[PDB]
Amino acid sequence: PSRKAKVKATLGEFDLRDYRNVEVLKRFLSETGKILPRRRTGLSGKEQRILAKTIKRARILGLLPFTEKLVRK
Amino acid sequence: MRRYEVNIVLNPNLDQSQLALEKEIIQRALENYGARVEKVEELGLRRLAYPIAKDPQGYFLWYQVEMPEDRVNDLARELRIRDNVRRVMVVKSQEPFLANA
Amino acid sequence: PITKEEKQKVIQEFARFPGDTGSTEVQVALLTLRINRLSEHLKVHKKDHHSHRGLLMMVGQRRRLLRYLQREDPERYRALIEKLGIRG
Amino acid sequence: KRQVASGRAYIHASYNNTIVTITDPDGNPITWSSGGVIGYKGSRKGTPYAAQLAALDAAKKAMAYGMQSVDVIVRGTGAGREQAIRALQASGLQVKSIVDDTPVPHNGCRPKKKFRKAS
RNA sequence: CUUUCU
RNA sequence: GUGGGAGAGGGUGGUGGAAUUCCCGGAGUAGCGGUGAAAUGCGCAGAUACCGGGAGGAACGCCGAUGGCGAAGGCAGCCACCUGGUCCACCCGUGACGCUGAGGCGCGAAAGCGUGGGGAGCAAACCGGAUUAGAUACCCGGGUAGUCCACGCCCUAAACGAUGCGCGCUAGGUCUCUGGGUCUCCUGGGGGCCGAAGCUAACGCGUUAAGCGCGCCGCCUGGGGAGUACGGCCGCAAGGC
Ligand SMILES: CN[C@H]1C[C@@H](N)[C@H](O)[C@@H](O[C@@H]2O[C@H](CO)[C@H](O)[C@@H]3O[C@@]4(O[C@@H]([C@@H](N)CO)[C@H](O)[C@@H](O)[C@H]4O)O[C@@H]23)[C@@H]1O
Ligand SMILES: [Mg+2]
Ligand SMILES: [Mg+2]
Ligand SMILES: [Mg+2]
Ligand SMILES: [Mg+2]
Ligand SMILES: [Mg+2]
Ligand SMILES: [Mg+2]
Ligand SMILES: [Mg+2]
Ligand SMILES: [Mg+2]
Ligand SMILES: [Mg+2]
Ligand SMILES: [Mg+2]
Ligand SMILES: [Mg+2]
Ligand SMILES: [Mg+2]
Repeated sequence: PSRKAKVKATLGEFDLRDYRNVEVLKRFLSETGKILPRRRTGLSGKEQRILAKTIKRARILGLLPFTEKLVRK
Repeated sequence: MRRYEVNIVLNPNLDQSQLALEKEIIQRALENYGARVEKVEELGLRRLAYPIAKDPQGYFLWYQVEMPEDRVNDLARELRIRDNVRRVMVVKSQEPFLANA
Repeated sequence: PITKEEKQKVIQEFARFPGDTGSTEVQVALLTLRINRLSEHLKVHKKDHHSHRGLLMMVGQRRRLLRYLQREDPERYRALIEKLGIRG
Repeated sequence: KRQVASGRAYIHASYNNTIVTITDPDGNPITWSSGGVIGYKGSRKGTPYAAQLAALDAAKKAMAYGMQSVDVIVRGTGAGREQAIRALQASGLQVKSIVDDTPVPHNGCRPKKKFRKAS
C-alpha cells in the first residue's frame, strides 16, 4: 500500500530550505540514508525537489547520513 | 556584494585555547577577503551521521556574511587550509521557503 | 552581471526624452552593453560554445536595429554609432 | 583457544557459493567455512544446502573458541543466504541480530559486460 | 549451454 | 523597460561519500573463482571471507518521474564564480524596426587521428579455457589501443517525432511541469494521453496537426549497379562533401 501516513502530515510547518534541521530532515530518509519517494515524503514536485538538495547539503556537512545498514533480514 | 552562509566544522577535540584560536584565523580570514559578518550561530559539538577524519563528532560554526562574490571561492580556499577545519561550505543565502505552513 | 544601476545608467544616457525606455538608440545601447560583457566572458571560456550563440543572437538583433535606424534617420545613426563606439 | 563467546558472523552469499566467516567483537576472523570447505566442489558449491553445512561448520568450529552470542551480517543476495542465517539461528550460537550490509556503489565502476544493459 | 541442413 | 519564476542549458575552479583495483598492517586456513556443466586462472611467497590504514582513477546511488533544460548534438552528487536561452505579471517605451534564408561563419553523439598527460574499472585487437562436426562466436580467465584530461583535427549517425521555420484559423476531456489570479478554479507557457470537424493508402494525425490557409528554404522523380566511377573541394590519416 505505502499508506503508512505521509511524512509531511506528521509534521508541522518547516523551512524546506534549511539544511540543518537534522531533526526534521531526518524524517525524509528511510531505514537508510535514502531520500524517501514522493508517495511517502508526501511532498510535491517543487517541494520534493528542493528537499532533495537540502538533504544532500546536510550529508556533506556530516549532519545527515549517506547510507545505513539494514537491521533484521 | 551578496549574502552568503559559511558553514565550518572543525576538530571536536580542541581545548578552550586551540578552539578559540581557529576562530581567530577564521575571523581574520573573513575580513582579509571582505567578509562582513551579519551574525553567527555556534552549535558546537554534534554527533555526525558518519565519521569525519576518523572523528565521530564535529564542532560546528555558522557565519552569515555579505562579501564581494568574486572572492567567495578564495575566501574558502583559505578557510580549508587549517588542519582542524575538516569541512567548509559557503552557500548563497535564500528566503526560507516554507511548506506545510 | 549588470546591476540595475549599470543598466538604467545607460538607459538615461541614451533615452531620446525623459521616459524613453525602448527607443532604438536605447536598445542598441543596452545590447552593446551585453555584447561587450559577453564577448568579454568569452575572451576566456572559449570552450563555452553554448553562451556564444546568445552572442550571435544579440549581435544580430543589434545590427538589425541599427539597420532600421540608419534607414529612418541617417543622422541619429551616425550619432549613435560614434557614441556607442560601434563599427570599427 | 582464546574464548570469545560474543562475536560477529559474516555471511557472504553469492550465486556461486556461500562463505561464512565468524569473528570476534571487533573484526579479526576466528574461523571460516564455505562450500568448498565442505566436500562440494563446483556447481554444488553454491546450493543453499551447502550454505547450511557451511554455516554450521563455521559455528561448530567457532564453538571451539567457546562462542555463543553472535551478530549476523549478511552480504549479497545469492543461492542460499537466508539458509545460512537459519543454520546459525539453530546450531548453538545465539543470534543477537541480523543486518543486510551488502555493498552497492553510488555508481562508480563500469560493470563487466556480464552485468551491464542496465540504466 | 551450444544444437546445422532439407 | 520594470517586477518576478523554474530549470541535469553552458564554461572555470573547488569539493563529498559509495564502490572497484592496488599497496601496508592485523586476525585467519585451504580454498577462492567461475559454468549448463567445467576448465584456464588466482591461492601455503598464505589467496577467498573479516577488520583497520593508504594511494589512484573514473562515475555519481536514493531523490529520479510517466519530470526538467537546450537550436540540435546533448545535459543529472554538492558548492561558488562566470554566462546563454526562456516564461509570467504591469501594459510603461520604440513605432513594421517583420518572416524565411542559396552561399558564409559557427555548433555538432560515438568511433577515429596528432602532441602531451592520465590509467581504478571496462575493453576492439590479441593470449588462453570451454562448447562445437569446425568456433577465427556466443560462455569463462587474462588483456593492448581506447575509454579520462588538455590543445588541435575529424563532421558522421536509426544526428528520429524517420515529421524544415514562422503566422493566422478550426469542439472538447484528462494527467502533468512551471508563472499569474478574485487560488474547490480561471488564465499564460511547456510535457503526455483520449478525442469534434477535418486529413490519411492504411496505420494513424487531430490547438504539441499529419486539419484549414499564406510566406521563404531543403529535398524526391522505379529496383539493382551505387553513395560506387570519374573530376573537384576538404582532411595528417582514416575518410568526408
Ligand atoms: C546456385 N549457386 C550456389 C549458391 C550457394 N549460396 C548455395 O548454398 C548453393 O547450394 C544450394 O543453394 C540453395 C540457395 O542458396 C540452398 O539454400 C541449398 O542448401 C544447401 O544444401 C546442402 C547440400 N547438400 C546441397 O547443395 C549444404 O548444406 C549447402 O550447400 C546448403 O547451402 O545447398 C544449397 C548453390 O548451388
Ligand atoms: Mg539565466
Ligand atoms: Mg503603451
Ligand atoms: Mg506616438
Ligand atoms: Mg564530433
Ligand atoms: Mg571521443
Ligand atoms: Mg588520442
Ligand atoms: Mg572476455
Ligand atoms: Mg577483463
Ligand atoms: Mg497545454
Ligand atoms: Mg471523425
Ligand atoms: Mg490522437
Ligand atoms: Mg590531400
